[PDB]
Amino acid sequence: QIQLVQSGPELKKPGETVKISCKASGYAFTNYGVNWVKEAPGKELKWMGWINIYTGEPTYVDDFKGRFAFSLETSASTAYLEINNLKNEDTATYFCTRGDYVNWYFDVWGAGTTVTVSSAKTTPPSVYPLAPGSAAQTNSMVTLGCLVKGYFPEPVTVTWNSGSLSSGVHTFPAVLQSDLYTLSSSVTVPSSPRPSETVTCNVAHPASSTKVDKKIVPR
Amino acid sequence: DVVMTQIPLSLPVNLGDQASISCRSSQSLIHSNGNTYLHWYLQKPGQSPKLLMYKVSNRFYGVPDRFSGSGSGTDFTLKISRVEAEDLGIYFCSQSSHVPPTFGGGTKLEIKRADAAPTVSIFPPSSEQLTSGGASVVCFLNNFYPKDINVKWKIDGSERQNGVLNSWTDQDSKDSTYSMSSTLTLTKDEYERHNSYTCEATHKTSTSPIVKSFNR
Ligand SMILES: CC(=O)[C@H]1CC[C@H]2[C@@H]3CCC4=CC(=O)CC[C@]4(C)[C@H]3CC[C@]12C
Repeated sequence: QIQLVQSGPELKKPGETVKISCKASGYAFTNYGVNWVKEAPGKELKWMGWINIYTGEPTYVDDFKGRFAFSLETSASTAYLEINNLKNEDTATYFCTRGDYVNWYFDVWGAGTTVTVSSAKTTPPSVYPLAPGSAAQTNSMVTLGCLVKGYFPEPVTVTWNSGSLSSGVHTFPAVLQSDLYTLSSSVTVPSSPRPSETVTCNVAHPASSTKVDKKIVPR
Repeated sequence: DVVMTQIPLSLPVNLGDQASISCRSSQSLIHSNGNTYLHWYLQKPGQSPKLLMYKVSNRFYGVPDRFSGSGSGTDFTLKISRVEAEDLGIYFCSQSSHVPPTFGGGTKLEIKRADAAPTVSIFPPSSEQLTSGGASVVCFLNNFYPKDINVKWKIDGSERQNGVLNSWTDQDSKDSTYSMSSTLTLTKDEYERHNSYTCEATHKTSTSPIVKSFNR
């Protein structure tokens, strides 16, 4: 396929140097430019610079100019972004686009490289069991969940009864009380199944090699 | 930089319906060379933009009969004709008529459904949470439509905002309702010095609030 293929996701403590490659195969590299585009957490898909290959000169929008460094190795077809001394706010996903000289669009984009800049060290989570302040018969369903809190890094994988409870579960996105993450999940079961039959939340956080099974026990 | 602005943010649609996205611009996009560089990207879930339409009205290739576009200078509009399972995503308009090419916000093409108010559940803080110090309190507001709700956390009666970290889910592919949940955190004893903790949800489908609770 004619595609720009880019490198792995990475994790950098601030004040560091990360270098993103982007390799063009299947197309005449010299004939289009590779434009870098940024996706910040729910900020602007903002444009960074451009590297024109017939010359090897870069243009920058003013913001990233200079601290951000594009580069090239044409007999390899690969493009480069280096971010030096990355701030925390240098946490986004970075994309490279084949940009065209004729109608001026961006038509082949690569998957993106996520850079996570954080000071944190990996901690395993605290899975905590959430069972209900004895609401009754709230109609005919019970809802319990787990609060797997305080982990670094993402991801964790939550499940219940080893995967046997899926309609009903709703794991909500991971948010950041102070450097680490907090995550939680909900399973709604029929009222004759809890506490008759057991409900366990199983959470594994791979970047620490921990699995915690928490059985949801009445109160 | 040239500002590009979109309306709506979420566009609820009935699959098989008509659907129209609209986009507008700060400066004008007609160029010294009598050309308009207004292009439209679509970003499907956790993925990469794919150019759909260029220079206002021309599609890219692959792209089908269903897509279309128009307008000039300051104002442009896209339109799908029979919106389908395969068209939902964010939808970005950008301009290349200027420097720096600016991107434009987006509108997700979500699904519209008959409404639902949120099933809520207050859960007290646990043995171990307490044995570590710290006690999070959690309200799951669940399976509701539509997206806007919001959660007061009344604490005796006087309300609160330290701690309350809220999080939300995307549209439940299986039933199109949403879910959301706030976690209030209080130290084990900012916790052990109050009765009555109540998250209060306000959402369209009840003129009244919808308030679960428990007494410490
Ligand atoms: C070849 C290429 O990648 C294209 C894609 C988008 C294009 C730019 C879009 C903005 C623009 C407006 C101009 O009138 C000067 C040229 C520039 C600066 C274009 C130069 C060529 C670009 C960078």
